Amino acid sequence: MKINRQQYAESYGPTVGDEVRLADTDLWIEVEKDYTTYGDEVNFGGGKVLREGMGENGTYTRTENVLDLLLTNALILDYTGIYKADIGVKDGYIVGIGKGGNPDIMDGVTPNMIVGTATEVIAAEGKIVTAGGIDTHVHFINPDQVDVALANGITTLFGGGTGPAEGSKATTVTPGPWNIEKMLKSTEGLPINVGILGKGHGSSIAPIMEQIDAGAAGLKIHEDWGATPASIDRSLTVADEADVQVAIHSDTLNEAGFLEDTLRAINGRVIHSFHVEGAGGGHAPDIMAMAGHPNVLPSSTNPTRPFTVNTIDEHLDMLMVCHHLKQNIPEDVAFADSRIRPETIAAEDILHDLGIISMMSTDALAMGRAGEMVLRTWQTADKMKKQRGPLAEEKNGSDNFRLKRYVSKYTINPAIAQGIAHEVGSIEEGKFADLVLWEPKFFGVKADRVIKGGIIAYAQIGDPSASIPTPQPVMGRRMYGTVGDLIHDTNITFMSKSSIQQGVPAKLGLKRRIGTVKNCRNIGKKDMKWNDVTTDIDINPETYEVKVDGEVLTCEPVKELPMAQRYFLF
Amino acid sequence: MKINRQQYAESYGPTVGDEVRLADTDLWIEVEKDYTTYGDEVNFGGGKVLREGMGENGTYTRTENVLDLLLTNALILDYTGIYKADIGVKDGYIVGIGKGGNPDIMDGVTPNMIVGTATEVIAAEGKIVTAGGIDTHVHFINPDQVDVALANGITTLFGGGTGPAEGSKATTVTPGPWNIEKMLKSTEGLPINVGILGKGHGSSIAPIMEQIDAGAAGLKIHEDWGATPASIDRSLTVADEADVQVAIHSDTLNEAGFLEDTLRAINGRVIHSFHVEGAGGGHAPDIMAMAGHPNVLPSSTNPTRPFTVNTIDEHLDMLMVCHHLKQNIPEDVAFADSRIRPETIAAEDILHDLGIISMMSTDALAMGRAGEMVLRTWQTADKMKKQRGPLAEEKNGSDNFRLKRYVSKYTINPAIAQGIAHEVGSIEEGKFADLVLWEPKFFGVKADRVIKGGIIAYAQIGDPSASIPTPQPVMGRRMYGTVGDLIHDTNITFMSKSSIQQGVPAKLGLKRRIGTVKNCRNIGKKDMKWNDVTTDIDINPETYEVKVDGEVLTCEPVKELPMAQRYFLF
Amino acid sequence: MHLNPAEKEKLQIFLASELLLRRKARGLKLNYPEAVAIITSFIMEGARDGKTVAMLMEEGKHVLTRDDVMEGVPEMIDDIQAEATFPDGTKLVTVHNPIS
Amino acid sequence: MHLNPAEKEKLQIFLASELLLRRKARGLKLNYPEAVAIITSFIMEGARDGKTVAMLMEEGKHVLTRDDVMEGVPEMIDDIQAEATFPDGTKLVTVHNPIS
Amino acid sequence: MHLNPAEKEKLQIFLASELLLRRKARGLKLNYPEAVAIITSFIMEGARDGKTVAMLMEEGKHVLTRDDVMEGVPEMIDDIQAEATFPDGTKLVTVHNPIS
Amino acid sequence: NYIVPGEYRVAEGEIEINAGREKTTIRVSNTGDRPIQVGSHIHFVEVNKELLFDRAEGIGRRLNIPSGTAARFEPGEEMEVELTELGGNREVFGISDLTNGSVDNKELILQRAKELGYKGVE
Ligand code: NI
Ligand code: NI
Ligand code: NI
Ligand code: NI
Ligand SMILES: [O-]
Ligand SMILES: [O-]
Repeated sequence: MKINRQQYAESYGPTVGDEVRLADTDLWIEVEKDYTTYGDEVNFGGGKVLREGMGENGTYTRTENVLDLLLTNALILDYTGIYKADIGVKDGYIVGIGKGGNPDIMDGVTPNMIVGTATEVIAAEGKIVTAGGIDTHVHFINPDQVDVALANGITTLFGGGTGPAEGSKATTVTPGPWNIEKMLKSTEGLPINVGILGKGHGSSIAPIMEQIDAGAAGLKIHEDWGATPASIDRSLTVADEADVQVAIHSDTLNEAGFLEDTLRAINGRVIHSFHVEGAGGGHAPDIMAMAGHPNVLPSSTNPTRPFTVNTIDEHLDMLMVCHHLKQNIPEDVAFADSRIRPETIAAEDILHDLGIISMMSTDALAMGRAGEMVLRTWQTADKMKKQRGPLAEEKNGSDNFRLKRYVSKYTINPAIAQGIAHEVGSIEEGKFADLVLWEPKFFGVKADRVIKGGIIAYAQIGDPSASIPTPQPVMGRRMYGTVGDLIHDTNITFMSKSSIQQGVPAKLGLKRRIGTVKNCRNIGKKDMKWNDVTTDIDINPETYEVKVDGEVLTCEPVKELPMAQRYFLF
Repeated sequence: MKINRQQYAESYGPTVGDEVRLADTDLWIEVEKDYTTYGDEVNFGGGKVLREGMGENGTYTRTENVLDLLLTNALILDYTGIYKADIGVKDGYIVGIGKGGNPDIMDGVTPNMIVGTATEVIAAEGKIVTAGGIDTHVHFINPDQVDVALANGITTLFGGGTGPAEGSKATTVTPGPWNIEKMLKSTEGLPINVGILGKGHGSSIAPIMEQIDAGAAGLKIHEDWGATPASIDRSLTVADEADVQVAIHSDTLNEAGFLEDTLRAINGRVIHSFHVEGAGGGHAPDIMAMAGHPNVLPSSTNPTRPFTVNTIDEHLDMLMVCHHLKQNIPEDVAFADSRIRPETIAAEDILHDLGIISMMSTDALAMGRAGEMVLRTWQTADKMKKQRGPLAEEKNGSDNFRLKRYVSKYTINPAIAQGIAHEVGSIEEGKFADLVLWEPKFFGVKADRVIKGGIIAYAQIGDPSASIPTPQPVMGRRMYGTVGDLIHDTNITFMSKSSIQQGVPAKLGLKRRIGTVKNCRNIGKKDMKWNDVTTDIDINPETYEVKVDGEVLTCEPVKELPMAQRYFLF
Repeated sequence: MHLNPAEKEKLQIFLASELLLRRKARGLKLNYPEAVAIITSFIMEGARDGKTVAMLMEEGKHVLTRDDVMEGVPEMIDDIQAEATFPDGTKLVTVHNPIS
Repeated sequence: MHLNPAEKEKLQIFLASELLLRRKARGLKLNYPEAVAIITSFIMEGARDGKTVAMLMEEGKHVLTRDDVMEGVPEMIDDIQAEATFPDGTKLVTVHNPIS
Repeated sequence: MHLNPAEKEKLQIFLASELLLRRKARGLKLNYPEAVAIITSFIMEGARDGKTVAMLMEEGKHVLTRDDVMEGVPEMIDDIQAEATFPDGTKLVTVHNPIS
Repeated sequence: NYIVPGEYRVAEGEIEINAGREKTTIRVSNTGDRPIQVGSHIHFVEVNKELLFDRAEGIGRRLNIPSGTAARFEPGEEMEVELTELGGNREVFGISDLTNGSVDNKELILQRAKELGYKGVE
């Protein structure tokens, strides 16, 4: 007996060679391989396969190769591949990617993916499953930002802040041991993974280091606290000892130095360059040249992503508002014109497409949108396909290469940069089960279900008073993973090794899973998955024109984006 | 180089001699003194002063005179003065009021107000900063009342109740050891300071005292439980032993005695007379005479504040509704007419202005508005200025004397009355950092940011999905201080000495900061800041006319108030 | 806008009144929550208009009559209470037996 | 509908604008939150209509004039900010000194 | 009013429908959440009117046509589901393929 | 009597900044090809290497401009600025690591500045 492919895909999700459109973009992903055995697909429901003695094993206890959770028939989109598989979760971690069910009667069952008495089932047939997004540029300003992030598939927030204090409203900084302690305690109630950055400023080591020992997961150098050669230097000396990452927002004003001076202070050490294009901050006009260097892990923030017809007008005014600049003061106008540049924003689209900018991030509530990192990643990829064509590396007419390049920007690469990719950032065996299901029609726009540590934390679901969960209003809602003490077991607080060794979690009564930051200082651009290009980026100081390999990088702004007015009520 | 005053005030907030209008009132406050050194003002942002090696010190660790938080350029309005200063906070407490920054390079830096690596910054330039309001007449009826209170700048709720039980709906009482224990546990989740009152009723000591030992912070005598000479007496005997305050709502019915009988039972002991005007309750018609006595700490509740054209109609009917009175039953009509009196409500405005009524409070959800204590204080002061002129004590054309008299009514005086002014009630070094920032245009109407224990707990802030926090909708929202375990460190549960000594917090697993009630029994009217007047208040039993020093106290009701329809959507 | 908690809540009363008014306009006899919403919003809008508490206590008894509502609804509503910002600040209005 | 947090919140701005518009239509001078609501909803609806950020920065200054609002309201509103989904995705509009 | 959780939530559907209807009236092709809101509110108001479940399953397929909505919206909406209080209590209505 | 809620009514007179401190006017040139903007409270000798001026005249000093403001030098732009004296302990640490102690140690500051290529050490 044979099933035609249309009907097969309708029932089980797509299989090898089938393509799926990402939302209303022109991007198509193709199933590269499939772990199933045709005819022995797992599924759950009335008269379906996962029933006792059948696809559910009735013999084994939980410890004996049985899963806590099986996601059936997932289309995985990950730096590791675009492929079809069942995903098995146990003890909050991904333990198997392969083929689930019952070895009694089924062929091809991955040995530790037994569906047993202990196993919950999520049907992922017809869904795209990705890792949870890793946002490494978060200002903790308004707790209401967490659901905004979850709704667009973000599961880890790295950054700083104490709420809507001016230091925090400008900078991803939780300063000093006491503010750090307070925010670690606050984090106990946030249903998302978190890592906190201390103030990467000082001219003596001890004031900086005591933040790491207090429980910070990294540091942020920001021009608003003095992004001087000294503060750069001391922060990196601390980071090298402590094995945490340093993020930088450099001296836009070129007050104590130009880009070359900042690079000299860095002195070849590893650093994460935030909003590397520079509208979000940095040496005017040439900061984006940082992204050519091997010791730089470069991210963009999201409002410049991608270059559109309203981008410049919007940013010029956003900057004037935020800095209380006056239109009739020439120094203010000159500053803004030196910072908001179509030449560098247009090149930023292309540098993403080329794998020269490795990461996306938000800048949530300081100069960026908490719920649009994933959204704008895909809008960028779509615009680049339209303007530059399928990349040369593509096979068939799929956009798989571009899809792996771009999914890496908000999943694995930020995780590697921050020293947390042992726990999060990809769908791989041995990593925490932070998983996002998407209906293809909503892909990158609104997540269906967000799984945190193996329990659903957030979902688009309907009327709680109804007979079934699908009647209106369907809205994003916090789920049982966020309730009671389950919020502790389904989320990770990432901390420095020294704070962990010194017993900070016990001192503060932290009940969340504690994640160790490590392996941050021994990496570089080459370690950025699918986005590992080093090159000399030249930015003309007069014209702001950007060249790579002697070619001007330019593209047009677009009037319309996908993943926009078809979907949003406002 | 010189800066004109208009431009100086725009940049740094006002300085010595400058005046600021309070919201849309006719009240003006004048800066009395300024701790700054002109040219060395602290500020935070791009190219601003608080940067490493500059106004931020790069050398000192947190313990070495460095702050956790600096509020820059605050205009403080407090019983202690109306003046300009930086405010330094550390370990959740106000540790310095003066001039913050870096002694390396700045003149006039208060020695323990160093901005260092550990320091967060709130910009208070152009804001008025007050202590958090202390509401001592709270019925705990509906948890949704807490945000209502925070939004109008209240930070401590003293009172009682178990929710919308009839005892609690009438009286500020959490009765008996078990209800007290339960409500201390509930308090763990309320993002505001709290103290709980037991039932001040009984004819034996032990039933009353066991409430104090269980964790009550005071007692409430209320006519609905029998405000008899015996219950008055036993409650005050308990209070004198326990060092807690007693609040009284006296026998309106004059059933067991007239005012003189209640005073005889009090027998010169200290007591807090609630809603002393009497519309809210008490010996008809002459309860307000309590406010002349030296052992009485007199407060008003808020619906009579100030006397307006709708006040009487509204109250007469409010009373009929609440007591299920019938308009065709003469005893009911006579009772209401004996209790709701324009003569005493009009005099109450004047007694406030004279410093004879020392305190404001709400009567939240029983006969008063949880979010209008601060609001109506200022509306009263404004009406009195309009009707009685600037007070004689004023200098220049400022309203500073009246402003200090009235701010005292809802900050320091209730704190002193309840035995908690060592912790809260004013902006002074050594007190808990409960601070409210106000835009002058919204002063007394809607708080900008409410700081609790040194972390923002509540703020008027906008779209959590936006690039910056100011886009619409700007609404009051709970901030990180209220989330997770940070709610424990940013709030105080006030308790009796005996309950603390007996280990109640450990027995109940209370994690909040524990505040000790003390020094309640050795105070009197003379200890009420700016509101210390004792005098013979005569209330005519036939006409209800009020006289002080042989003069009838009367004023007209007003048709319009400031801080009203310009601001509120409903 | 600086919305406080009550301003946010009270928007929902206006909305429920708008809903009920549309139901009335297409000919339906109104039910208990619809009737309460209409009268409540009327009070709040009256305060905004600058009417007195006494005027609204009177007018609130003439907004809906028994033929506007389902059987039993008049007797279900003993009173309707609303607080709103008058020119002289927040006041409570109680409309007693609004529908005879 | 798949409403996200911002979509839910922003419904309330539209509602507050509808309320304010009804108040204006019956002849009231509008207050601070009413004025902000009307202009904010105007921006958001403009984005939905496909206008540019620059068009809305201009138009937002002509939605209400000082005779439409109470004394002092023009000077209370330094700017009004709103984010909405334009044809080219979410953008921020700031209308500076919307009411002269 | 005694609003329960569902009554509060469902007010927001009516509001979103009112918003969408205004957008349609000024000539816009409607998007996915707008279309869903309009049809959902239609079902709920139909139940209030006393129509049957079967009537609403039929009528819900004629509220919006493809020329009323953006490209792809008809194919995005497989069905719309709503529960409302009919004369005989709460019932579920599912409108299948509401826009062809 | 139009009411602007929260408005100021400032006093008469003007505010003199940095009163009683020595003032010094010096010429400064941006020899680089990118703009340099300099804040009010940076130790002036430690500014960007490519600013050319008599570096000695920046020691122990900062711009005499309102707190929190900045002076801007476009590429190739030369202009005069007015400096005031640092206060407090007159020590500077960090920034460009030219001082790290008392500003009185002019010889050491200039030696370091010269060796690192801060333009204008005479
Ligand atoms: Ni930045
Ligand atoms: Ni940022
Ligand atoms: Ni009382
Ligand atoms: Ni009371
Ligand atoms: O940023
Ligand atoms: O009361």
